[PDB]
Amino acid sequence: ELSYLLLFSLLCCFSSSLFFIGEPQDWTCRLRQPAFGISFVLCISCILVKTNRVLLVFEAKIPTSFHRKWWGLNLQFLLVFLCTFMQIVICVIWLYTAPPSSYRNQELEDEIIFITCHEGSLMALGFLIGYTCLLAAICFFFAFKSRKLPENFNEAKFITFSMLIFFIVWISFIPAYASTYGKFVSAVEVIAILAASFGLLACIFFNKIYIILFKPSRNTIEEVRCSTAAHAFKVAARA
Amino acid sequence: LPENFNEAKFITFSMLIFFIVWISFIPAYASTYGKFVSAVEVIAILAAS
Amino acid sequence: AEDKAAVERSKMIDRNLREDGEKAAKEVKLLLLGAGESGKSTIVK
Amino acid sequence: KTTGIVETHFTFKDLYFKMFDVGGQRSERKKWIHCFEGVTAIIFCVALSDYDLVLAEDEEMNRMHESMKLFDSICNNKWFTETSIILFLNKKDLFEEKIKRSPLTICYPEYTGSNTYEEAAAYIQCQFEDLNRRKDTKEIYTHFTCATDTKNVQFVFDAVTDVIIKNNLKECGLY
Amino acid sequence: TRRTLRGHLAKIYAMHWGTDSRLLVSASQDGKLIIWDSYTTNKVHAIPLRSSWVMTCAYAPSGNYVACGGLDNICSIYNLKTREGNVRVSRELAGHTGYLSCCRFLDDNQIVTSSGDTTCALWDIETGQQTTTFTGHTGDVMSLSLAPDTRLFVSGACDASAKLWDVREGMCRQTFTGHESDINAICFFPNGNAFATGSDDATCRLFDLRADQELMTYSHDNIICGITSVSFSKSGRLLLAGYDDFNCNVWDALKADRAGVLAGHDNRVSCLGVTDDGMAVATGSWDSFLKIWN
Ligand SMILES: CCCCCCCC/C=C\CCCCCCCC(=O)OC[C@@H](COP(=O)(O)OCC[N+](C)(C)C)OC(=O)CCCCCCC/C=C/CCCCCCCC
Ligand SMILES: CCCCCCCC/C=C\CCCCCCCC(=O)O[C@H](COC(=O)CCCCCCC/C=C/CCCCCCCC)COP(=O)(O)OCC[N+](C)(C)C
Ligand SMILES: C[C@@H](NCCCc1cccc(C(F)(F)F)c1)c1cccc2ccccc12
Repeated sequence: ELSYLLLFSLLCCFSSSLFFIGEPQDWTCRLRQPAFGISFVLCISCILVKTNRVLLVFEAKIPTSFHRKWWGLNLQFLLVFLCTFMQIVICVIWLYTAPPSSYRNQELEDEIIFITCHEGSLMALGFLIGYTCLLAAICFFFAFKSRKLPENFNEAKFITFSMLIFFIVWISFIPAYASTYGKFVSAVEVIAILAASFGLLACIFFNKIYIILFKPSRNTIEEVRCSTAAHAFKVAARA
Repeated sequence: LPENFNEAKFITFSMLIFFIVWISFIPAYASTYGKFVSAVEVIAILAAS
Repeated sequence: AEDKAAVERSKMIDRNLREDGEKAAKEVKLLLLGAGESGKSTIVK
Repeated sequence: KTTGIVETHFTFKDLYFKMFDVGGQRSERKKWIHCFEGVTAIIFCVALSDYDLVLAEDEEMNRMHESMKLFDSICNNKWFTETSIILFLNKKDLFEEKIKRSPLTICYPEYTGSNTYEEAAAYIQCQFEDLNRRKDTKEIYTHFTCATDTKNVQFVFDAVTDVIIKNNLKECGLY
Repeated sequence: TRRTLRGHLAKIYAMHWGTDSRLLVSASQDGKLIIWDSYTTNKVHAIPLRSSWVMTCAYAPSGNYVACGGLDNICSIYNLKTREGNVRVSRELAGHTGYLSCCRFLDDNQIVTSSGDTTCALWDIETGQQTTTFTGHTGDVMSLSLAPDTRLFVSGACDASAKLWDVREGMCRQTFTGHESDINAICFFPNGNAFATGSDDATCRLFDLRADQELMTYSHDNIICGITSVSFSKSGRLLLAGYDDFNCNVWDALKADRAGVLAGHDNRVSCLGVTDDGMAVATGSWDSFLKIWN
């Protein structure tokens, strides 16, 4: 279920880059940034909730009193909603007070007219950036804590390498964003968004598709048993 | 091979990091003007090291 | 009066049963089968 | 003083175990076997010394061939679909001593191997572990033991922990 | 349903209505024994048990004693009466070989039990040694009910047969057949001249003592599960049966046609009973709930 939700949010993430191409308008400059912010926070939340469940399942060897309802199937979506609630409310408050707009800039250059979008309030954008970075940083710890889980349940190698690409790509573009202006800042934004989404999709899913469709082995339920048999040490038999 | 605390894996990790950093450096260098060329060229060195 | 006292008695009984069930839920129960005259006594020691 | 269910209690590494020895009931099993629906696992004991030289108060009823029948009946009950079995094969010293004189071919029709202890024990384990047909739901843990072996409690502990872990993955839908 | 009783935590195996048609008694596969109160759902007593393998329970006609039993092969009597304010074991009756599968109070000093040893017995609670032993069954006795005059009783065992004993002479006098599998329940007609059975063949039959014959069979083509409990209502017009498929059925004794159905349990029904005045029906199931229908 969380995989389906993550795939839907990632579909939203690629489609969110199509608002940065074409002539700016009043509503496009209002829908540019919140779309990507929410569509990426959703994926981060899905990853966090999934990892937190397997650990809680695996760290409950003693007969368990209540965590049974703590790892409920329906509460995962509630946790995801609680994680994205901050982004939702910040975007709503930002659009309420000082929404973006369209601007014809005649002061950057004498003989050229530039069409750009205003931001209304930079604080309301810094808050989104900080929240996304904080969740991405928490993903590092949640991947670190999950490194000792058995096979088919451990993904600590792929969570970190998808956040590293995101951080590197979005840090290396700071000088160009600060100094350069024109029609290429939008191209930089599109490239960064597209690269982050591609890295996430690849590093999360391309490893499994290969075992599922090709090398259809490690493919039955009579192997995943032996694989899950390592955390507690006795699964002994001859078969 | 776990010869020395899984040494053959961290080498692969570092090489991938190096390649990613410079591939990402290409477009950022290609779209920067003025005094920030040094800014975009120092960051890649620091990250790789 | 009598209904009230029965209410507190029932509440105390329910509390005791809840605690007993909570304590008993944390034990592993094993059924020891086996063929006749085959062992099942050394395992006990 | 009591007869019928017998109970033993012990602790190991912050766990509590309860063992029921209902083998002294001496009545029809089918009328009370369903009272144990909910046990974590079933511990089964088989003596390797019966492979031959001892039948049971009868003329053509091998003790091992009756233990196999009881294992087949128990492992495939309607009430024991999800409960795993811990199988103990005891008295291996006598088996090793008697292999050199009495081969294994007197018990089962086809091969054993080298008439060597290592090869006969593996074949007996394979034959005894093939009587289950619920392979998609339950699992079997086998551990050769003797009168001197003293590591049985850690085998039981680890098997119980593994059973508990896989049971929870199933509820959550993961496995 | 009119009242629902909660508080158990495991499967429920027995139940017996009180002689005042107000209080109950229930036994679950724990060490617990709760005395209920269907008028206002407040519990009265909760008795822990040494062995958590209870199979039957009974409530004394004097309202002062109860009984238990199970795979421990022992019947125990509890002093529910004034005993300084609590309950403690009065006597443990030993001597049976197999498990104990039914027990009924005759008086405050005599109790009849049936066991899986293919043997019933009549005990003496003051001494603890059985005074009469009823033998003749070749299978495990599963059910037992007493006549209104408490001078005759019947039994059913895992061999298809029913016997009519008398508590004084200690000898069987009549044997009734007709079933083709094990028999699980039995109870007398209110007049004491007939009884009904319930087997694993999904059929219920009626027998009469004077004619020594089988009168009617109550069955259907949509039932394959066996019966676990059988009870007559007052005047004998309505026969109540509890089945494995979560359901309870109401029959017509005279014409053998279904007249109702009871469906409120999510698990197998293991016990049911009707009050002395025929005012209510109680049902127990393999979950931890009880219900009262009216
Ligand atoms: C261009 C500018 C960009 C600036 C960023 C670049 C900075 C330099 C980058 C990196 C230095 C460290 C690289 C970390 C690589 C992770 C290695 C890895 O992948 O190992 C995988 C797993 C464990 O191994 P396993 O699962 O495969 O097998 C285990 C199976 N068993 C247990 C049986 C053996 O390791 C784990 O658990 C993961 C534990 C946590 C990982 C630590 C990551 C720390 C990241 C710091 C960067 C912060 C952003 C920079 C902010 C600056 C703002 C101005
Ligand atoms: C994970 C990473 C995801 C990112 C995707 C990477 C692929 C992107 C492909 C193309 C993006 C180009 C952006 C177009 C913007 C228009 C700018 C333009 O093309 O104009 C032209 C500029 O360009 C160029 O001559 C080329 C720019 C030089 C780049 C270095 C390339 C050689 C690299 C060494 C790095 C290490 C390589 C390692 C090999 C890896 C192989 C495995 C002319 O304009 P100018 O003279 O006024 O510029 C002046 C800019 N100043 C002031 C900085 C000079
Ligand atoms: C679409 C994109 N806005 C990028 C312009 C600000 C910026 C440009 C260049 C570098 C940096 C940063 F690396 F300093 F963050 C920020 C965006 C919208 C909403 C949330 C976001 C969260 C993280 C990253 C991008 C987010």
